[PDB]
Amino acid sequence: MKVRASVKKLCRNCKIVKRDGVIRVICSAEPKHKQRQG
Amino acid sequence: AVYLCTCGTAAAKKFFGQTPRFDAAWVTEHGGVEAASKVIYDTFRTARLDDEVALKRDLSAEIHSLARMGVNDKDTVVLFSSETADGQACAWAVKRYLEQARPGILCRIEVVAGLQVTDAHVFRTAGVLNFTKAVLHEIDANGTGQCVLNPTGGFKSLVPYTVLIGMLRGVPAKYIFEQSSALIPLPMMPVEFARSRLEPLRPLLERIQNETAIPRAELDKALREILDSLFEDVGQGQVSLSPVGFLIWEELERPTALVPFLSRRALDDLLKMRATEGTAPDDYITRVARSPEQLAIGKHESWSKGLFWLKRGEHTRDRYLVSVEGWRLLVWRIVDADEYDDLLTQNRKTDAGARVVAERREKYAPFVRLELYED
Amino acid sequence: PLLERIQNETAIPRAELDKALPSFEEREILDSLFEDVGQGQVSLSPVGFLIWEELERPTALVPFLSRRALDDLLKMRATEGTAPDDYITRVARSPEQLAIGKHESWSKGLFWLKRGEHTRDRYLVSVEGWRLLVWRIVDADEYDDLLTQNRKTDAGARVVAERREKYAPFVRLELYEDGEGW
Amino acid sequence: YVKLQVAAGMANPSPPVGPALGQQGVNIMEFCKAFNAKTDSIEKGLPIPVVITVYADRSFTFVTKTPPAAVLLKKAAGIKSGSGKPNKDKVGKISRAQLQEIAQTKAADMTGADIEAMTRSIEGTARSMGLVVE
Amino acid sequence: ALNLQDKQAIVAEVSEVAKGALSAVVADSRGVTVDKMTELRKAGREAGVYMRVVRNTLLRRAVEPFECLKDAFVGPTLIAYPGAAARLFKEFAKANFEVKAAAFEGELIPASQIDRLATLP
RNA sequence: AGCCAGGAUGUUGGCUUAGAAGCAGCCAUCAUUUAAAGAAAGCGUAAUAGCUCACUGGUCGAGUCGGCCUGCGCGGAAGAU
RNA sequence: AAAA
Ligand SMILES: [Mg+2]
Ligand SMILES: [Zn+2]
Repeated sequence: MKVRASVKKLCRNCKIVKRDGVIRVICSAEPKHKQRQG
Repeated sequence: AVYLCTCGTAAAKKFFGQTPRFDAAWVTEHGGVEAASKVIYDTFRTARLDDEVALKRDLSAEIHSLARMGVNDKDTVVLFSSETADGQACAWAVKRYLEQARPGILCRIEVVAGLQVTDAHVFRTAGVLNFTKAVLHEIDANGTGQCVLNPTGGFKSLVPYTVLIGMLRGVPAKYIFEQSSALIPLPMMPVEFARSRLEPLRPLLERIQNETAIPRAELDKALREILDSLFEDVGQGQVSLSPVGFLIWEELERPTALVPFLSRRALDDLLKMRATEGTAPDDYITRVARSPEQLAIGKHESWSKGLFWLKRGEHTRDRYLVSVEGWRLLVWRIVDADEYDDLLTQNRKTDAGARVVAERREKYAPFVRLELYED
Repeated sequence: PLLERIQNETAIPRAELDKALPSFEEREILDSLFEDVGQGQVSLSPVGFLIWEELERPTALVPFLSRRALDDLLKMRATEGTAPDDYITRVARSPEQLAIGKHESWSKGLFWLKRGEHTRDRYLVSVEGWRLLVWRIVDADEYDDLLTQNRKTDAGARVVAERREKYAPFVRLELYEDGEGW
Repeated sequence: YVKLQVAAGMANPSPPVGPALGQQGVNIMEFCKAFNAKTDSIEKGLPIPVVITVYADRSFTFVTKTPPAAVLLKKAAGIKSGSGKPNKDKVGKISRAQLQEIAQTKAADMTGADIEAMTRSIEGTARSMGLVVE
Repeated sequence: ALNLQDKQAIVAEVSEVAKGALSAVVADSRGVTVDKMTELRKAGREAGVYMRVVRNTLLRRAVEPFECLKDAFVGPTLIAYPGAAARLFKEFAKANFEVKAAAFEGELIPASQIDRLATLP
């Protein structure tokens, strides 16, 4: 998991979700694309 | 793929040490080659192909190696069985087990005539030659890019002439010891036939290639016992090429790479064109020389005594006068258009190539190889 | 040319090797001999070193001829026959023989080789890298004059001054005179 | 189930066709002889496209087609290779009848409902290779 | 996709064809590849059978003496525009795709009873 | 939006290349049957093959899409008694 | 399959 200040959609299957006040990116096709804003 | 498996009588291993040892008599007594196949096939009819212990104890060498090479349904296996009865009995046993364990396979047996090891004069003359024909037939009927020589079964004397075929043609060879468990792709050192030794024989084979027969005595008078195997007696007082001979004839016929050379007149002319044209001509000649396809394309008007012109392309400042000797690409002249035009202007009237070769020693020779250390 | 470089210089760039083999089949057949050594280079694999050390005689220096030497060698063929060719190759083969021949040394790394007393030919050679460059080939009479000029003024610098105008490029000492092909 | 453009009669067991059929399992020399016997009538030196149909029993049948339009356009213009930069470099010239001649033979492999429609496909084929129509 | 003008163009053209035709057959064409449709396209042109695929909403607008044929449009729809069209469809459908309805004499023809038009000389 | 189906032909466009077949690189990017189907957006193959998207036809039965201007908040945010 |  990447922890960056700027989180973005890396491909077409990335999704932006907010969970417990944190913007997260979850990708169904690529585990390298999972990132969390912090 | 195709597996050209040499077949050896390791299948009938179960009759080891029992009173009638597994010899051509033993096959004979039990009924014959076909009848004995069933007896041999019975002893290992049950063992699998995925079971390691049966591969190393309970199966022949062909079955163990083939199962290791990854024999599948869409395959074709050839068994070069020996001429002896005990050899052929096992061949008909391996095939039945292979066609059983992998249904949908195509195994066919070639009986290499005169492959016995109890006589010398026959084996030197009819064994290896017939075996050389049979292998070279299958490779040429399936392409070099699809055959896998399997020199593990059979005698230890065929193996030199299986691998040597693989080196020349290109097919690999794979071997596996009984107690080992790793397939070994044997090294393939790049080899070929000695051109220097074989060059004087070129006119000799030329007769045979045309008239398809030569009287034996004239062959002997024309021509060092190694050269004997190159020739097979047809039998009516003539001699024609043995299967080894056809390899040599094709080797002495295939085009090869060429190393450029420059006559003393070309070296004076190349330099004065280098200043105006960079180092373009140096690469072109080397590029053309080391590529037979490029050479055959560029042949402009062909002159006598084997001379033929080359040119870089349309509207270029150089056209070469080259000819071939051995593996060398002799370069005679390197001229621009106007000199080129006048030469062809002259050649319209009379012969031209005769006048150039006439003064070979005084003006052109010696030819110096094209390696330069400009600095 | 490439193998001789690889034997002396440890490795060559692959791009140089690729240019040498245009045909795809040639590279496929000769793939085993070469081996990648790193930094975009290739070197002879131990299989290759066996073949090369079998089809090629050992050497220490590869002879080369300047243009002026080439004419000098050709004109002397009527007197000394092929002796200059053999003496050059022998000198280039064995450094021990090359050390014996040095008699007078000029500037910029040029020295004169004389095969000994009672002989007529004499050579003006220098060693660059692993190549034995040959600049001139003179007789007994001219050799004295070339020593007189160097005696007064620098003559080694005069020759190297005219390097790109009379001497280079250096061809390699491989000739072909008789009509015969292997 | 493979599609090839083997030569007119030069059906060697060579790498151009050799390894292709091997993965299926059909006899290489069997197909080579069968293909040549029917393509002898074909004009010399043509990459006539043939679609191979292999079965489970390691048997095969094949159907031959008309020569490709690009091949027909190359011989019509009297050339050997197309333009390196089509629509930038022009490397030939063919009349509309030459378009009709090529369309008619390829009509056995076309899909248009008229000679004009079949020609326009050949016309589009000609532009894509740099061969202008003259 | 399609604007009102382009849909209006479709409605008029199929209305003109439906006006100048004699018989209509409605068929299903879901699950059949383009190559088999290509064969039908050549067959339809050889027998002079107009053939097209249009939206059911657009089809029902234009088709209003085929109103009895404007009663089953739910699912994929194909339409062709005497006789020998139902004959062509039955042979292909049996050998490959199905038929839904046929139009003739300004009357509906049920799917089971298209044997009449498939046999008429 | 989801769900069902199609997603083709000239043709393997030409050049290059051992191979370059939509998908290493360059140029062009037309045409046909078309409800619709890029001389192909992505994956894949040694190259083919195979998968998906663009595009369109069905099922469904009220809204839906992205930009702009603006108020207040969110993360970026770790220190020593 | 270290004299098939
Ligand atoms: Mg803030
Ligand atoms: Zn992603």
